[PDB]
Amino acid sequence: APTATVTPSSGLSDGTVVKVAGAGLQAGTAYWVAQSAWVDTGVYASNPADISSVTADANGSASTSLTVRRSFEGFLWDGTRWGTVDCTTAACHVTLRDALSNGPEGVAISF
Amino acid sequence: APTATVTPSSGLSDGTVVKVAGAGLQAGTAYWVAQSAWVDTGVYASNPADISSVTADANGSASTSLTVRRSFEGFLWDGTRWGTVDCTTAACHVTLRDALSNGPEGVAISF
Ligand SMILES: C[C@]12CC[C@H]3[C@@H](CCC4=CC(=O)CC[C@@]43C)[C@@H]1CC[C@@H]2OC(=O)CCC(=O)O
Ligand SMILES: C[C@]12CC[C@H]3[C@@H](CCC4=CC(=O)CC[C@@]43C)[C@@H]1CC[C@@H]2OC(=O)CCC(=O)O
Repeated sequence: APTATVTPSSGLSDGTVVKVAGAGLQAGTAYWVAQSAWVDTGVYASNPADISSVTADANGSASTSLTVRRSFEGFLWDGTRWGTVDCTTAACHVTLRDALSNGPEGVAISF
Repeated sequence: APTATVTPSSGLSDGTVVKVAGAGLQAGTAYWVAQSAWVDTGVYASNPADISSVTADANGSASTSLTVRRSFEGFLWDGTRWGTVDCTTAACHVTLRDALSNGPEGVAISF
């Protein structure tokens, strides 16, 4: 099943560029590569601003470049502007989800 | 029925702040606010960079600030990294959609 990795996953800051990668993905499929923080139970606030994208290769595998920040203005996956997120408090992490939300587990991160 | 308006729309450049306004929206409904180009008959390629959003007030209205750019690396609404968009040939426009794609008709812009 889908796998996901980020690097560096710890010891980061605002602007620090990391390498997100995934596996078990559906070949040719487009996977959103964004950062988030479960603002609520089951719900996320992510940063479009530095958002990114990855398409799964033949072997459901791919990769791309992200640029994480300590704090960001947050948006829900429905469009809601949740405003400013974290400053080191709650746990942001990198999301890899497609058109149907399908994706691996959220790779927790820390600042 | 739902309504949409930008200002200014014509005579634009790179980094231009526009005034998007909605109407006949569903109150409490979240509308992403993005610069996009019909890269295909139906399809759009958006700038996730300067995105905005607007929560319809009580009578289905609300507004916010958008900052346009002549050209931009684009994304399809499925996560696909489209690649660079326009330079003044194709007709980007400001889209206003909620999580179900619903929303009023994109208004024509130009640099
Ligand atoms: C694409 C998506 C809505 C748009 C989200 C995306 C996660 C990444 C993301 C981060 C943002 O901050 C902008 C919106 C966005 C790009 C979500 C992952 C799944 C979701 O879609 C749905 O819940 C509906 C799809 C379905 O019917 O399964
Ligand atoms: C949310 C959305 C995909 C994510 C899009 C959003 C338009 C605004 C937007 C701009 C970007 O550049 C990032 C993705 C994104 C936030 C689209 C509007 C409708 C679309 O699809 C759906 O969620 C509906 C799923 C379906 O209709 O099958």
